[PDB]
Amino acid sequence: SCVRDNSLVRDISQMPQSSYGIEGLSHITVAGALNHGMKEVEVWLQTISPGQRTPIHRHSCEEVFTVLKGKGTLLMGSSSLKYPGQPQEIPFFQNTTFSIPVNDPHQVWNSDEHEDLQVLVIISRPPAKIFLYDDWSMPHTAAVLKFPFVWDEDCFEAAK
Amino acid sequence: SCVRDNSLVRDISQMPQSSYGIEGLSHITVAGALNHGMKEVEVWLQTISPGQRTPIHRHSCEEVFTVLKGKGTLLMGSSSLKYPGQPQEIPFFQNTTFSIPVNDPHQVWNSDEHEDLQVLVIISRPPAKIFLYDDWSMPHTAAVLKFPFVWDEDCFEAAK
Ligand SMILES: *[C@@H]1O[C@H](CO)[C@@H](O[C@@H]2O[C@H](CO)[C@@H](O[C@@H]3O[C@H](CO[C@H]4O[C@H](CO[C@H]5O[C@H](CO)[C@@H](O)[C@H](O)[C@@H]5O)[C@@H](O)[C@H](O[C@H]5O[C@H](CO)[C@@H](O)[C@H](O)[C@@H]5O)[C@@H]4O)[C@@H](O)[C@H](O)[C@@H]3O)[C@H](O)[C@H]2NC(C)=O)[C@H](O)[C@H]1NC(C)=O
Ligand SMILES: *[C@@H]1O[C@H](CO)[C@@H](O[C@@H]2O[C@H](CO)[C@@H](O[C@@H]3O[C@H](CO[C@H]4O[C@H](CO[C@H]5O[C@H](CO)[C@@H](O)[C@H](O)[C@@H]5O)[C@@H](O)[C@H](O[C@H]5O[C@H](CO)[C@@H](O)[C@H](O)[C@@H]5O)[C@@H]4O)[C@@H](O)[C@H](O)[C@@H]3O)[C@H](O)[C@H]2NC(C)=O)[C@H](O)[C@H]1NC(C)=O
Ligand SMILES: [Zn+2]
Ligand SMILES: [Zn+2]
Repeated sequence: SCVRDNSLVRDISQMPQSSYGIEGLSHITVAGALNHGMKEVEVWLQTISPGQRTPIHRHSCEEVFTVLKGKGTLLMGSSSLKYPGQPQEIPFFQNTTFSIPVNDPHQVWNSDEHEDLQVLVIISRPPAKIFLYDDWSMPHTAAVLKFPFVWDEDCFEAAK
Repeated sequence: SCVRDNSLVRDISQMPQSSYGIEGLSHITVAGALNHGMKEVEVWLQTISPGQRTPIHRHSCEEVFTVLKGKGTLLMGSSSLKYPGQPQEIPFFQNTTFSIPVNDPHQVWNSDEHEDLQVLVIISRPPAKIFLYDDWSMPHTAAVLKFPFVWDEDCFEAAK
């Protein structure tokens, strides 16, 4: 169900979390467009289980991650080639931050075997317009837009 | 000092931290316009000591707080009448979030007697253009622009 909250101060621990089908993910939309009426920034809290990954994707917005707990590897592909290509692998750890250049293909992986990875994520121009890649070899022109994204599907249908 | 860095993964524990002369404040720009090249979002990490208050201010941007540690009181006035008016005073605590509507005059007060309040603050349209009120009866047209704000001064001067 779509959970909307017009309240000013909200307890994040009482905002409903779900994997939405992404195995090993736990997502909460802390302050968003469809759930709370944001227009310029939207904030997520996500936990990713040991060894799990976000899909390979891009989005036309800025995106900033702040690592609250755990560690992992950020996989970055090319925006200059016609496809992402074999990715650069950049380790990250607790209390680091990283900004994804607008539109770059990337993937976040909990490469740690021992503990959960928890990140606060912020995007501009919400809600998110995510294009999914099946692999680093897939051309940018073939990536598929999945809008609404899984955590917006309920409110997007509800708004109709 | 102005510490520029566009490095993709950055360690928050090593970034410059200062009160910038604001008693009881501790500030780090985690991801910002002038320091790091952001264009649409900017993230601050701030610690506010017991009993301290931010100035009463407004800024024409969205702004979302997430409370990492501690508790406090949010004071909010209106942007539609000629002055802010007697403010709403809403308690907040660890793991809560609040978003300030565009241009609402507000104040964040660490009303706890003993613990530090630590918040992540996210803003749109950076850097911040903050207008300061001396009290809740000061008319909106009289509020004073302080730009650049103290944590942007050094990098603002260096980017001329
Ligand atoms: C502010 O409040 C925040 C909200 O409460 C809080 O953050 C929450 O903190 C809790 C406590 O640590 C976290 O809970 C932890 O979640 C992780 C990660 O979870 C997900 O992955 C698991 C593990 O998975 C794999 O193996 C299982 C076998 O069990 C398979 O099924 C699976 O396919 C994988 O191979 C998975 O089971 C989870 O799934 C279920 O749960 C989701 C949602 O809960 C449902 O949608 C789903 O259908 C089913 O119920 C899920 O995908 C887990 O690994 C830990 O053991 C523990 O549960 C929350 O994740 C975390 N929330 C977020 C959004 O981060 C903050 O910590 C708090 N902060 C402060 C400052 O106080
Ligand atoms: C990710 O990394 C982050 C960065 O390391 C980290 O966050 C930092 O965490 C540390 C450790 O907990 C915090 O340090 C604590 O800071 C508090 C608050 O400090 C400020 O207030 C004090 C107290 O002020 C009042 O009392 C004094 C008298 O003692 C009076 O003078 C004053 O007027 C008030 O009445 C004040 O002394 C502090 O000032 C000094 O320090 C600043 C630098 O911060 C100088 O600029 C200043 O000139 C002067 O030397 C300051 O105003 C302090 O009370 C604690 O004792 C301790 O120092 C950091 O604040 C915090 N940083 C931020 C930005 O939040 C994260 O926790 C880490 N996260 C993870 C997950 O690991
Ligand atoms: Zn992304
Ligand atoms: Zn503010």
